[PDB]
Amino acid sequence: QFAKPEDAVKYRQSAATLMASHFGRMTPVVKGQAPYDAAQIKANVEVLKTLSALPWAAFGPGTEGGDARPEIWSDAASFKQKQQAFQDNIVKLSAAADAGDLDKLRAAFGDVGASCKACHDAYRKKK
Amino acid sequence: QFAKPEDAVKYRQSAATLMASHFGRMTPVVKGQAPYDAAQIKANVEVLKTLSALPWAAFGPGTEGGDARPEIWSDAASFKQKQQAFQDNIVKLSAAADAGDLDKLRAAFGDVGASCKACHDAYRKKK
Ligand code: HEC
Ligand code: HEC
Repeated sequence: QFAKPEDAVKYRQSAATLMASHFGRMTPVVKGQAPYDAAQIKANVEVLKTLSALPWAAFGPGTEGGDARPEIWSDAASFKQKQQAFQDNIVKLSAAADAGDLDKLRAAFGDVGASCKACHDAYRKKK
Repeated sequence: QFAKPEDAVKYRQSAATLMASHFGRMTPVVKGQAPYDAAQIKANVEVLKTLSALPWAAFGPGTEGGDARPEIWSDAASFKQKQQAFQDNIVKLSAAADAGDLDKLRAAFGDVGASCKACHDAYRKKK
């Protein structure tokens, strides 16, 4: 869907921006600094689930740019493993949210964050 | 969910970027220049539906910035009417996609595009 590689870069960066907001806005809730409303979090995690499927199709070969490290394309299987494992972690977060289980939510939230970081550490250029 | 107004601006611009990609990527399909696969379009419109609900909460009072025109906040009811009417147009597009009806899809797609433009004309600053 991208006329030029720059369009893929802009897309995946915007998807990431939205993921960071929908993930990060739950930090106060999982810390107990903001109240836990199960329906609110269920709905937010459903947005995050949709968003968290979106970046990967925007790393389609030849879309080097931005802060993607080159290793994404040359090790396609390993990058796919990491995005699939991340989306798996999002499924666990969805299950916790859908159950209204705050303890499971906290644990799942931590695992998701670790998965974001693990991918960035391997595949995102430093600043 | 925004620490500063700049964060709301970045969010709503990124949401718009994704909406433009998910809407605009169907142009060749509605023109017949690309093939029509009903399942593909159904899934894409479901992404667009999720995305098209997201910008509005990121124009929460005092978030002047970016290319929002000031009129968004001082005429809250009129801006709300336009976003709700736009989301209505997205419901029509969803119905067409879910029905697998290409003629209804074309018509709905045009109405959605007109709704995007009508809001920009009133509420987005020129370049
Ligand atoms: C690999 C499987 C990733 C996972 C899992 C997550 N992210 Fe990511 N992210 C990844 C890459 C390769 C890039 C660089 C994209 C580019 O072309 O520049 C990013 C980028 C981000 C950013 C920065 C976006 C920008 O402003 O330019 C953010 C804020 C970000 N990613 C957030 C994020 C979160 C919150 C994640 C888990 C919920 C997450 N990413 C997972 C690769 C991967
Ligand atoms: C009002 C109810 C709007 C509707 C409906 C749509 N858009 Fe919009 N859009 C709106 C505003 C006020 C702004 C400016 C945001 C800011 O703070 O700068 C925008 C912006 C865009 C952009 C530019 C994003 C950027 O790169 O900075 C795009 C590409 C965009 N909008 C696309 C878009 C599409 C495709 C829409 C219908 C499917 C649509 N917008 C509707 C307000 C409104």
